[PDB]
Amino acid sequence: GVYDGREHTV
Amino acid sequence: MIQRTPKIQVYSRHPAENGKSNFLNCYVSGFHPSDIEVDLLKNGERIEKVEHSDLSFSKDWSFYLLYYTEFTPTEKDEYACRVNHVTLSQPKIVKWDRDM
Amino acid sequence: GSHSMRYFFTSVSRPGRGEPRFIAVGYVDDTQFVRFDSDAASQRMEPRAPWIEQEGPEYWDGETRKVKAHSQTHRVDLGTLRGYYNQSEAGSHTVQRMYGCDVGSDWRFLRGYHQYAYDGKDYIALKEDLRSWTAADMAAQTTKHKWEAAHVAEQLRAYLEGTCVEWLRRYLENGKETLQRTDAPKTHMTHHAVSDHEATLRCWALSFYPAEITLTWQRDGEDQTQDTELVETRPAGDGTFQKWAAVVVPSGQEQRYTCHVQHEGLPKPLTLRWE
Repeated sequence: GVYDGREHTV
Repeated sequence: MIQRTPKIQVYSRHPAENGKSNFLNCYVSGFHPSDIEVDLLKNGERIEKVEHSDLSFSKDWSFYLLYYTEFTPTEKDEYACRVNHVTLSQPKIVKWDRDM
Repeated sequence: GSHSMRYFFTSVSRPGRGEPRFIAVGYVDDTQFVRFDSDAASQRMEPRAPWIEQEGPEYWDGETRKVKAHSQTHRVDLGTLRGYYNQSEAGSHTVQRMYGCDVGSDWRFLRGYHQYAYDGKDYIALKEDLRSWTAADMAAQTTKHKWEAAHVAEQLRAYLEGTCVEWLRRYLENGKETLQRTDAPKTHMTHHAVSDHEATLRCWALSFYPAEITLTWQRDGEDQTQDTELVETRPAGDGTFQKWAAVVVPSGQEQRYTCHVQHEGLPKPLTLRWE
């Protein structure tokens, strides 16, 4: 399963 | 930007036997950027039902793909892979040699 | 006895029209098990291995939601990075991201990793401890500072040391028949004359899994790299891999030469000799 937390942009 | 030309291997899944079903592979690797055109050829013509793997990449960030089709080799037929990429002036054709 | 779960993401901008092309693939070891392609009609994460088809609709719904969110992050990043690098809106650019976790033979967390590239070059990566970042250039220092402020490492570490390992252990069990089986190479040697006085010996390793392998020629017991040739390890197409190594020798002296094969599926390395 893929990362399941909050997404963060560069 | 960084541009890397594809490495190409053309080979069968199993030892070639005339008149026996097999799989023809064209493995392209080491290239960047990802856009690439790959065809498998039979006596110079594009084979229709060629499939390919999903785009992935290596430790150096270069991409790799496998293109393949079922085929039945014979003595008279010749096979090849034809690749085009931004790093090539014209399509690069690599002949299938059964011994390698 | 260690195993890994890894995800690979590639986004490529399309400056002439529309949003980036986005491809995601997941692997356990050298086995692909899932994919997402923005160019496909389903717009869903899709199975690529039989053992993951055991998962029910809630799995596919959640993976789809999360992977589409990853795609949006990359879309934003491509726009941001164009500005960081003062680039034109006319070219196509690429973001790549890989992350994953390993378990050891004890089935416990071993290591985690998270790497990001822009235009095929290192951009930013988690350090080995999963608590700090390696920025490759001054652009990436912006990202590092932004991520440090938002405690991004801790969030990633939570997944890599937790959920990531739990998924891997589930997959390993569900897919045990293949994911935890090694396929030792099927090896053989060929011989053919290249003149009346020389011959080529070619050592083949076929149908092996995982991909890591070593093929080495020796002459009278010591490593021979001169007068040898090889191919890079390549996929057979059925989930296994292939490789060969060859040496040219004087005809009649074949028996001096040995091909040594090391692979994790072999309890001891194999030594092959011609007739």
